[PDB]
Amino acid sequence: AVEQNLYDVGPRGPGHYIAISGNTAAGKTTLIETLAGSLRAAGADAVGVSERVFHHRYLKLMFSASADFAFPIQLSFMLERHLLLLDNLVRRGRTMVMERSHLDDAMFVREHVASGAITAAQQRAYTEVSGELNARIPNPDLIVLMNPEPELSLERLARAEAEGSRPREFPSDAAKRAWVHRWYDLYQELHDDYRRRAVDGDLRGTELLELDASPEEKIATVTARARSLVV
Amino acid sequence: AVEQNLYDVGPRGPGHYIAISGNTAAGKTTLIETLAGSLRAAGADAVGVSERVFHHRYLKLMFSASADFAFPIQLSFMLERHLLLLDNLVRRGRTMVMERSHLDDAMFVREHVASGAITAAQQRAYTEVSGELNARIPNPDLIVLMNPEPELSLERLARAEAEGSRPREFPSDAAKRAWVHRWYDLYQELHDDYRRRAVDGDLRGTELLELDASPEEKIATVTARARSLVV
Ligand SMILES: Nc1ccn([C@@H]2S[C@@](O)(CO)[C@@H](O)[C@H]2O)c(=O)n1
Ligand SMILES: Nc1ccn([C@@H]2S[C@@](O)(CO)[C@@H](O)[C@H]2O)c(=O)n1
Repeated sequence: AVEQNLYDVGPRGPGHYIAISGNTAAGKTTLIETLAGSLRAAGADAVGVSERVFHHRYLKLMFSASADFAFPIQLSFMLERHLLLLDNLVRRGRTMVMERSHLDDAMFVREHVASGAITAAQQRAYTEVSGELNARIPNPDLIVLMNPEPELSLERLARAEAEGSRPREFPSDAAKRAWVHRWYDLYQELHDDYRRRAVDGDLRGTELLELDASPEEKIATVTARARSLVV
Repeated sequence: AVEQNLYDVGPRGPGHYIAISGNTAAGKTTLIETLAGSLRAAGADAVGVSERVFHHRYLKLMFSASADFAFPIQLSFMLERHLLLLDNLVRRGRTMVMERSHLDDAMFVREHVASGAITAAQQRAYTEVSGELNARIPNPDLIVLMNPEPELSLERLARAEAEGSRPREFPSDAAKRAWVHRWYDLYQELHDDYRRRAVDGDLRGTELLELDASPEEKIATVTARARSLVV
């Protein structure tokens, strides 16, 4: 994040905002970094921001001590993503390729409300702050719907945990599988919502990209649409 | 903070919570570290937490770009202090000597509301989240009222900035002096409030310590009262 100059408070409209949307529980770091690189090649000051940037040091406690930590850790995801966008995209006019946009955090609170880890009153408070924060951030310019199947997410996650490339964030194998499945199910509904909101809701000025196709064809399609934005 | 093991998510009622309250714009790091050391000497797992632990990387923008950054940076102070207390004090039962408690953050939002940097609607949202967060954190056990005069805060700050021991967080000398004076004035009112709330409000189970006396006498008085808590 220091190499990407994400946290520079020095002097400098907004830049461009590209976001993946889907249950990327094992991450899309290669895709967002390759995409940001292609935008740099075209002349943009572009950075690919993986969710790991927003992992609070207390992240594991959201899953092992959910009734206590899910609310404040969800506030953290929203707040840190907000600040990073407000500084890099809005204030400094940079081009952001995000693993997840500010529109998708509320779904993760909904999951914890349904399990009882976040109370209805906590959710109402979250929604009031989220409304004020999101009103200051532009909608993404290009949203790419990419929701992999849970079995694939879980195979990738299991290999990464076994090889030590990321910590075991969940308190049991079953809890890992359950959270990943709950997020997948919620993302199927959110993606149906996206198709409506892009046509008849608040995203009419945003390009919504859905993918057909090999992984090479998918990267090529996303890159072509993102490059339409580079000035 | 790594030496103090502040961010350990491993396995383990709450511990003890001692807080200074006042316009410590130049910091009370020596006092809180000496006090935490005295509690360690008596056998407590005690740590002194200065406000620098909660300085967001974007802190300077609260003062140079207040209309955009004061709201989310104030959310950050509240949230990070909340999480640190929820983990260290509540979950892990450690003894926390805080430069500032969770009860004092709202005053800093009030300052930005009065200047127009935070809107009334943003403040209402902040208050709703703050109420939910604070309901999960015990009141401090010992609160020490220490509000130095602004001229002293500013002399200390000027020397620290000139010697490079901390960054210049403010966009002009006048803005630094103005914020420090506004915080001092608000803290005089908050300290009047504290004297009422300790007797007839929500702090009746807390020891409120006010200081007469040399700096040596002040440290000795605070240390004696904090040591009454070490088991
Ligand atoms: N608002 C959010 C955003 C992301 N995530 C998790 S945290 C993670 O990146 C760990 O690798 C992955 O599990 C995401 O699903 C969340 O719980 N809440
Ligand atoms: N909720 C809060 C808590 C602390 N502070 C400032 S940040 C500081 O520590 C910089 O050294 C000092 O200026 C404090 O007064 C704030 O602006 N808002």
